[PDB]
Amino acid sequence: DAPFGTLLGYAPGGVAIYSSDYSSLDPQEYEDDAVFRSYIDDEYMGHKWQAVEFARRFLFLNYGVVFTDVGMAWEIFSLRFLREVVNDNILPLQAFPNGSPRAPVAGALLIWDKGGEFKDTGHVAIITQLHGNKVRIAEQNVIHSPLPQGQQWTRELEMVVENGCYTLKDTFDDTTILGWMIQTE
Ligand SMILES: NCCCCNCCCNC(=O)CNC(=O)[C@H](CS)NC(=O)CCC(N)C(=O)O
Repeated sequence: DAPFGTLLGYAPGGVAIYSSDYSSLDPQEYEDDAVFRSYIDDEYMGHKWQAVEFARRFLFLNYGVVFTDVGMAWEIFSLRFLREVVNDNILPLQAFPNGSPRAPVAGALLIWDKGGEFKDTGHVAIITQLHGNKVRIAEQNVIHSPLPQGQQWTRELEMVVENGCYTLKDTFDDTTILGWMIQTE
């Protein structure tokens, strides 16, 4: 909806979300040129303006941590540590599959496996708010249109809480949510 790089709004903590609609520019030039590389004070955030770039920038700006570089977003679910940028300390990161008895929390990484709408890249978003039966998430490269005034999330997902288990339902019908990740030993 909005041209590539357009500010669409902000996620909690004042983290910018940009349109990543690269349907008007050279694809090869898109993956090779350094102008598509996002940084914050020499710290590499990711590729403009993919889902991984946003997730890493959000953690960096709000928690002072980052997860390692990955080729595909679904690979984040296999990571087991976060790195504290200020001193390079390593912190444990745990993965909780969808339907887990461990409830997600605000600020948690939500990972999608490759499949359906997220073909072979999968996806990653940040869970921003938890409610009775829904969670609000913030993400890049899904919504490319400006967000409503005061709205600091991109999508709302239904959350089913049954028999002590938490299951998130995506807005898409052909996708697969791997689960969420929280900083813990
Ligand atoms: N025409 C159909 C378009 C379908 C678009 N679906 C977008 C789904 C949103 N998910 C993503 O953006 C996840 N993208 C990715 O996983 C891409 C693969 S190039 N990987 C990265 O951005 C990571 C690059 C990296 N090395 C890093 O560490 O930051």
